[PDB]
Amino acid sequence: ATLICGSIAYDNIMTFEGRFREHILPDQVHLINLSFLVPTMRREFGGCAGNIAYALNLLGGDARMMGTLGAVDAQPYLDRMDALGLSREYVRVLPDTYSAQAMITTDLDNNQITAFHPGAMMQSHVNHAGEAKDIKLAIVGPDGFQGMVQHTEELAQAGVPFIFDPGQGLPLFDGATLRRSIELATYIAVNDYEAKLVCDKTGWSEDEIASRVQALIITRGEHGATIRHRDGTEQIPAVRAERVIDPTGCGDAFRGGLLYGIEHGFDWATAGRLASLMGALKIAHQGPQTYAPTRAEIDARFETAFGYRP
Amino acid sequence: ATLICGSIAYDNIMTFEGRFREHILPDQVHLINLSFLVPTMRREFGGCAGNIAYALNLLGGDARMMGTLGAVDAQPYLDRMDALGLSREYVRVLPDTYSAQAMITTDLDNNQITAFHPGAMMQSHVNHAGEAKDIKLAIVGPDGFQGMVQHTEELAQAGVPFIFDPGQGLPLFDGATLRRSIELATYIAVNDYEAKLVCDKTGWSEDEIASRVQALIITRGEHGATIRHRDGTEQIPAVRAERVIDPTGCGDAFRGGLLYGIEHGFDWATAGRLASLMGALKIAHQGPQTYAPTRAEIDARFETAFGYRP
Ligand SMILES: Nc1ncnc2c1ncn2[C@@H]1O[C@H](COP(=O)(O)O)[C@@H](O)[C@H]1O
Ligand SMILES: Nc1ncnc2c1ncn2[C@@H]1O[C@H](COP(=O)(O)O)[C@@H](O)[C@H]1O
Ligand SMILES: Nc1ncnc2c1ncn2[C@@H]1O[C@H](COP(=O)(O)O)[C@@H](O)[C@H]1O
Ligand SMILES: Nc1ncnc2c1ncn2[C@@H]1O[C@H](COP(=O)(O)O)[C@@H](O)[C@H]1O
Ligand SMILES: [Mg+2]
Ligand SMILES: [Mg+2]
Ligand SMILES: [Mg+2]
Repeated sequence: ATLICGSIAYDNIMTFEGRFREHILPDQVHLINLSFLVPTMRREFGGCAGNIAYALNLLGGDARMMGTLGAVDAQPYLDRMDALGLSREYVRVLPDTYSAQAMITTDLDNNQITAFHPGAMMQSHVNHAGEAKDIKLAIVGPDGFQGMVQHTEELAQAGVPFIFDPGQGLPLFDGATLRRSIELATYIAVNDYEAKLVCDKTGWSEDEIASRVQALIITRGEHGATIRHRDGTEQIPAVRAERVIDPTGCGDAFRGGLLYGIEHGFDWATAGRLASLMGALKIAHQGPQTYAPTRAEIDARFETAFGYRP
Repeated sequence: ATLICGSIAYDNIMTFEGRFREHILPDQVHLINLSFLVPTMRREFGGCAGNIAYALNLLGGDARMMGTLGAVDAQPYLDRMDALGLSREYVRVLPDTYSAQAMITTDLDNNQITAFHPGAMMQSHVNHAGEAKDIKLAIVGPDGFQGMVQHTEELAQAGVPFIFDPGQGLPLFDGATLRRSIELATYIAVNDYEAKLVCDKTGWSEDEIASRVQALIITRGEHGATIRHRDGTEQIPAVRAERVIDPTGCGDAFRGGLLYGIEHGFDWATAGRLASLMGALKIAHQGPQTYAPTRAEIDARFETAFGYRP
């Protein structure tokens, strides 16, 4: 039983089939102008807690989402949760407010620029992580600020180890509130851009961050991930992608892997290789939760890549 | 009379209250992550022909829109065209189709990253600029590719001087078709990022392009603009904006200025100055056509900025 704290949201995703990096011109006053053709809209199921629970559930883990929806557009997400066998124990639905929505425009480098309507996520703190029953592991992901803070406080007071993924909630934090949460965290899992943002805001070095947690994990897209102890660092490979369609959700799939790895007491290598696999399988499909491998399929792909079953 | 060829669209603009240039980290695998709070939506009147005609009309010029709207949602745009006094004679409405709609993610530097669902714009070639009566000046702006090429061809054979502003539709062109259109154009106006993209694609230098046209106009956001014209070069100052809310549509406001000036026989310095003023006026509001200065105020602001009346 793994408590999954984070946004539950509707995503509207616009993926440039290319890399923003190729189209930056520093020398101009206009740094980048792009206009790319896209077909009909399709609203996706997303949010950080949503994505992480999905990935964990794909692996055959027990995933308890803790987060907030709004009653006006809740049902299609609640029904999906029901159809998938995801518990709504800590999924709170608030009468007469809208659920979070993310307008995400991105490229194949996962440079997500999101216009975010927090909606019901502004109330995330109505859930109390401490109250959760028989939790073995948790993750605290991007969410309402008061929610993120509270979740870290209650889980550390409960001695429930958690991964802390501030991700897209970093702007809500300051030096003092980011340091506090990182002090309460068992693991920190960020992408390399977020690590630098964290380094800046905390005024801490990576060395100083790694000293305070059990593991510092930094994902770097197609270049894999780093799993840092204070006594060692595993270099995690990227599983070469069948094809690259949409990286939106890759962070969250990877954390699906991590959470499974940790709760089963995998070695750090195997934990990260499994996380990295989830990352590679997602990127081949449009949206955070459009991939749907079977666990036998995940298992087969893992043994092909690495020569053993997880 | 002035023919304005280009898109008619509804704009959904997500302006970062900031500048992307400040959040880029090149030394990282992920160049930029952002996730910024937005108010709820507001479907704006937009599209390049829609924007240009609007600006010209505010100036009391005669603006004939040539574009294609979708019958499913064309009425609101058409009714407002009515309200504003904009002729609908070449605004062709395609039965059972959607109007073009843009999702524009931007910043205060006008770094537009746009996902564009063209719909009825894909049919823009149904309009034949050769058939437009009593036109003495034209502009061919971003539109469906067949439509853009056609206008360029048909205007040149009709002997209508025109500004070619290919802007967002550059990816549709190749070296040959772009060199063809510049050859047919009397004037070119683009932003500075576009100017370098045109150079790259045509293989022509900026000196070589200016040789083939009566004027090459290069806009530079807050830096103003340049007008290269055979027998001289003007460096148009920016009119310091009241406030900088949304630059989306600034290019198109500017082109309205230019088109009014050319038709009314201003010199390049004065026409570029009214161009600069129209963009300064627009930037003080959200969206491309929100701004509604009277001719009196345009007259007042011009003199305040420049010390005379054109
Ligand atoms: N400011 C935010 N707070 C919470 N969640 C967000 C925010 N911005 C985007 N998201 C969610 O972030 C998810 C993508 O994260 P990732 O899995 O790291 O690619 C999407 O499913 C969005 O719903
Ligand atoms: N282009 C890619 N190819 C293979 N795996 C990827 C790619 N992008 C992301 N991933 C996987 O997903 C993880 C998270 O991606 P990111 O959030 O973009 O750092 C990475 O560390 C990889 O394991
Ligand atoms: N690919 C495209 N084709 C035609 N028009 C576009 C495209 N992308 C954006 N636009 C329009 O361009 C306008 C903004 O251009 P600008 O006036 O140069 O800032 C908006 O009103 C959009 O509707
Ligand atoms: N921040 C700004 N302040 C004042 N004027 C501006 C600003 N941005 C754009 N303009 C005007 O609008 C024109 C077109 O802008 P752009 O399409 O960004 O090159 C510029 O040449 C300026 O004259
Ligand atoms: Mg992430
Ligand atoms: Mg010529
Ligand atoms: Mg433009």
